[PDB]
Amino acid sequence: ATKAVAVLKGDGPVQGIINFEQKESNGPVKVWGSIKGLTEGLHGFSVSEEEDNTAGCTSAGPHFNPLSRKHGGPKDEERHVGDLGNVTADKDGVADVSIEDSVISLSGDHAIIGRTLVVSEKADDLGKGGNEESTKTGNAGSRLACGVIGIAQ
Ligand code: NA
Ligand code: NA
Ligand SMILES: [Zn+2]
Ligand SMILES: [Zn+2]
Ligand SMILES: [Zn+2]
Ligand SMILES: [Zn+2]
Repeated sequence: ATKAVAVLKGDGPVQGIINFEQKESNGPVKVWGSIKGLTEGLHGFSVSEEEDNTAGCTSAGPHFNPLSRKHGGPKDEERHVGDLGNVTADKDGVADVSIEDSVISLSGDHAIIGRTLVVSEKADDLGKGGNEESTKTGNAGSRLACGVIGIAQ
């Protein structure tokens, strides 16, 4: 199996450690971990295309979209590879991530390793909003924390 870790950091209090695992090179990817420092409620969770400046949040933003699709929720047929929906933070600001995804991969031509994991200020509207921007980013507001998806050491 192949594994990765992203350490999420930003300018504010949001931080977390997110794990990835994929048993077969074309198998589902499991994603898990906790993010703290969030406001209670839904927060957009995505893989950005950025693979150069993956440290800050400044250069991230455009979702990883190697197949030139429109933005959607993770279970939509039409979605970016980087569209991982929302995570939910509880009352004391902790969101637990538990995702199984069929579109991301840690191997091959479009591997998410090296790309930037991002947690955002607001809910991802899953591409169901009333403007073109919904179909690009889901209108999830500012990026609160991000980090490179690195191969596990
Ligand atoms: Na960072
Ligand atoms: Na964009
Ligand atoms: Zn490049
Ligand atoms: Zn770049
Ligand atoms: Zn390609
Ligand atoms: Zn997207």
